[PDB]
Amino acid sequence: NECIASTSNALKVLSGDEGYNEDMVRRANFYKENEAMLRENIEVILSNGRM
Amino acid sequence: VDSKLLPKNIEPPLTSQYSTRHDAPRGLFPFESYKPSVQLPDMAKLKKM
Amino acid sequence: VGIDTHTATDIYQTLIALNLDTTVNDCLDKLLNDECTESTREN
Amino acid sequence: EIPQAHEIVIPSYSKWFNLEKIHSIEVQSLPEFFTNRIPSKTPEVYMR
Amino acid sequence: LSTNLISKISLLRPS
Amino acid sequence: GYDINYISKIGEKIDSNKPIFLFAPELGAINLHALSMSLQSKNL
Amino acid sequence: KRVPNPNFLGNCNIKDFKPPYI
Amino acid sequence: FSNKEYISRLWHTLKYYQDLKNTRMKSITSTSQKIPSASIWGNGYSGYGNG
Amino acid sequence: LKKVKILEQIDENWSKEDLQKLLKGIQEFGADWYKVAKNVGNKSPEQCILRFLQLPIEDKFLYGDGNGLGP
Amino acid sequence: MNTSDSESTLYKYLKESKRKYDEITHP
Repeated sequence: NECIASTSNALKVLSGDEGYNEDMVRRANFYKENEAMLRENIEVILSNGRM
Repeated sequence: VDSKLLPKNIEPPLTSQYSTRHDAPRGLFPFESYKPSVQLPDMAKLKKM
Repeated sequence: VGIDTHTATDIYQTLIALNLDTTVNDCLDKLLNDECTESTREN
Repeated sequence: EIPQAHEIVIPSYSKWFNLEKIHSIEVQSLPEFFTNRIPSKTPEVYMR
Repeated sequence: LSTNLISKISLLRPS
Repeated sequence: GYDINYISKIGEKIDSNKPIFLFAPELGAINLHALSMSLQSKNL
Repeated sequence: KRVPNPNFLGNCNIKDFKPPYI
Repeated sequence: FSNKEYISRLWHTLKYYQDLKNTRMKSITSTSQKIPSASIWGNGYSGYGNG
Repeated sequence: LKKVKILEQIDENWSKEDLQKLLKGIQEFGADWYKVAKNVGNKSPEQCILRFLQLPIEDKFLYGDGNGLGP
Repeated sequence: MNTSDSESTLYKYLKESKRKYDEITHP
């Protein structure tokens, strides 16, 4: 499992792509365990007027 | 004695419910491309075939 | 042998769209037909 | 009550400033209002 | 245009 | 399944032209007081 | 001829930036 | 999702960022000629307090 | 069928009527969160944006609950 | 793909209608 997870990740860096894992952030428990940073970032984007 | 007839402080009135904008620096927000598609994708051809 | 990951991902996108559209049209019919209850029409 | 007749801009690093609330930076910057040694310097006096 | 659908078209999208 | 020498050869140029952060000529008037007050802001 | 300052009600310099989906 | 599409995606990504760097250079040479153009990032501050 | 029962997210800070007014307001006005929180009432726009983010809409159509999806 | 209830009922309806069609067009 370390040979596969460090091969696709070895392709993502060499291709130049970046970002989160698409299949991790697609569910709803990600935005419930990261409840702290979203209340910061929503206020930061809304108060600056970009939301 | 009825309230608002009690003696109150002579002060500048409250500015609590005021709307403020923010001076954010240059590199704070990322550059954004790829406008997201709000509209749902249609699958008429797949279910037609 | 056993390598196709890619077609599996594409038909997984297709099947996810199929099941999502099935539930969407189910709730759409259950709200559009009033022969269905309001607890699955207005719901 | 007076309606808003001006444009109000505070810088982005002052996002934490909220009325009727005392932030930690206000405590670590002005500690004399929060060490209960002088009775004429209370956090109610600081908020006023 | 049928009145079974006119009551539901503005219901499904309020615009 | 790929020819990853060509993929990395193109991805080097992609990483070079990617907008990661500002360069030196496009920073504008750097204000030291704004930086010094933002470092004490305990934001991220 | 009056000229409004940037501290005028509705004449800020920080324009409202729009999100990409809008 | 094959190789011949995964490299054609990377050609239709590098050619975007080359035009983006052309825009970034033109918006630098505009302000160096004392013409206030906007950049990829927003304009930073206003006359309020900070310069 | 395997339908998404979206109105079962009725956790004590929110309510079923609040979620219904939230969905009807976002369908009314697209992503203008001040008008949306105005239509809902008694809640800040940040709570509306957060509860719109945390809705389990597509989780009942994905594969797993939380073995593994593999490659 | 899983199912749909009205799709399944209209499938058996159309299948029985087509069966009666091919059984009534022969004589």
